[PDB]
Formats: sequence, structure tokens, C-alpha cells
Amino acid sequence: TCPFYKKIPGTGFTVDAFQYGVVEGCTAYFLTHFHSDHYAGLSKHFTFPVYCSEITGNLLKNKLHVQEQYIHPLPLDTECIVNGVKVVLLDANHCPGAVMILFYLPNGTVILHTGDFRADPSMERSLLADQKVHMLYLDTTYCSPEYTFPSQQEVIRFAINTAFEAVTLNPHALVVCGTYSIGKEKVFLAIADVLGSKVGMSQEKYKTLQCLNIPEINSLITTDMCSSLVHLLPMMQINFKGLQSHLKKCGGKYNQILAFRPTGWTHSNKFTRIADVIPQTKGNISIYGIPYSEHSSYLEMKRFVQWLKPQKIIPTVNVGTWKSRSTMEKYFREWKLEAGY
Ligand code: NI
Repeated sequence: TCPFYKKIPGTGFTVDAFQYGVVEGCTAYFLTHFHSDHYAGLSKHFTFPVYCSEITGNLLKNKLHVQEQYIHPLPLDTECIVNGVKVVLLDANHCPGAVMILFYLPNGTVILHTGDFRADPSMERSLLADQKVHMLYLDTTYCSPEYTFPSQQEVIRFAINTAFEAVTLNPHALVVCGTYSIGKEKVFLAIADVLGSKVGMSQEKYKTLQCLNIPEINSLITTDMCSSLVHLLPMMQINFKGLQSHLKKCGGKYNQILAFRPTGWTHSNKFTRIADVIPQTKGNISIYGIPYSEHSSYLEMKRFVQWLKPQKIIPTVNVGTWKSRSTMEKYFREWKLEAGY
């Protein structure tokens, strides 16, 4: 049954609630981004209205085969009316098409649902600056102080230099990148750019990237593996056995694989810097895990919430244990006391 933290009170609205069948009294279903835990339930046999971004729209149409009539895309940074309630979609700085949603309730209450996000100081100069937020439904994925990680810019610099070096030393070395969802496209595209290659992928994956309104995308990707020296594979296949297997398949064109696994956080972040990261090697195969996060670090989250100063916070991640809930409420109190709201 639909949990409370996916219901928007004083509306007929839910957010990311597609796996509970028909939710008693919902007139419009919001989808924040195209990730499977969030869209779980949608299919071609869905007949209620779905509100989302243009890009999340292209993906529901073309990947899930939801029918054109039930997909309601909205532009970002624009005041829009939906069943008599003013709403605004903002960029969540998560994966492509990922949005936060502001609800302006008839009674004067104002609600922000972050979906998944990586908080940034640039959000402090959006339409959020213009008025007061009473409730915050918050992505709390890394809501604990141990969770530190570098900026996206730093991680990309590391990857670019690592790849460029290894390929300038051995022109017969292949770079391979893992993927299982949308998001994190920058890793493989920035590596391809430094190497003057296009990225090579399956037909299912090419299709997915065609949905994302990436500028000049036809110039950056391809389904011809042979012409491309950066290859995407399913993340499951990023291990010694899977890569060895894939090296066989290239037909004596390459003698070395360098590979990148974009992890989230990993306990090595408590002891080591980005500059100091080392791969796992076995023969002509090396695999780097790199901490490219599309979620807030603890400090980024804290800063955002302290600037926003909401009256109530309702977490949407790590809600399933009493220990998690309790730990989060302590950090929310600390934040509120340190900042005076
Ligand atoms: Ni997500």
C-alpha cells in the first residue's frame, strides 16, 4: 500500500507511486526521473495522467511504450496549472530529465519534493529563493557525515587524464565503461572526447541515449563497435571474466583493457583522495572504481537545508529501519539549532 511520504496532502497528487495499483483518490501521478525504483509499475497498460519532464516523457513513450495521450510533459522553471494547483519543475542535478517539484497548495502551504538530487549552491538562485517552503520531502541517500566524495569536475579530470595517458602509451589499449541506468553520461563522453573517438554501445543503449536531448549527440555515439575505441557495457560485465570475454570478441584489434566502474560511495573515501586511487589488475586488464555521485554529499545536503529553512522535513530514502530514521532526525535537529530556524 502507498506509503505516506509519496502522498501530497491537500491534493489528489502522488510522486513516484506506480507500484501500488490504483491509489485511492489520486487524480495525477508525478514521476521525478526515469530510474527503475521510481517508475516501478508503469507500462503500456497505464491509463491515468503522468506529469514529468520532456526527457522523462521521451523515455516513457519510447522505452516503456506508455501511450502518448497519458504523458504530460512540462517545461522547467515555469509556473503551470495542473488540476487547479500551481506547480513548478526544477532541475534536480541528478540524471537527465530528473526534476524537483514545487507544489503551491490552495491553503497557502508550499511544498518541495526533491526526488533524487545532488544539491548545489546554484539552486539557491532558482525560483526557490522567491518564497518560503513549509514541507521538504528530501532525498536522504547520504545523510550521514562519513559520506564525503569529490566534485563531479574532479572525478572527470581524473578519468580523462588516466585514459589519455594509458592510450598514448599503448594505442592498442581499449577503454570500457559500465552502465545500468541513465545518468553519469559525462564519464564516457568526456573520455571519448579526449581520445577523438565516438562511444560504441548496443542498440538498446543507443536508443536510450537518443531520448535525452543531448546537443550534437549524433556526433558523439554509435552502434558500430569496431570504429570506436571507448565501449559501453552492462555494469554486470565489468569484471575480469566479462572483459576477457569482450576482448576475445574484438578480433585481435586490442591487447589491453582499461575500465571504469562508476560506483556511488565506497568506504575507501574515508581514507584516500581522488588523486591517490588505484585499480584492480589481472594481466592486461585494469578496473578503476570512481566515485561519481548524482546524490548530495552530507555537507551539500546540510548546506541546502540550512539555506532553505523548512518547517518540517520528511525523508524519502533510508526510511525502513528505526535506527536510520532516528539518526536522520538527530542531524535535522543539529542543523536547525546551528542555523536558528
Ligand atoms: Ni535516481
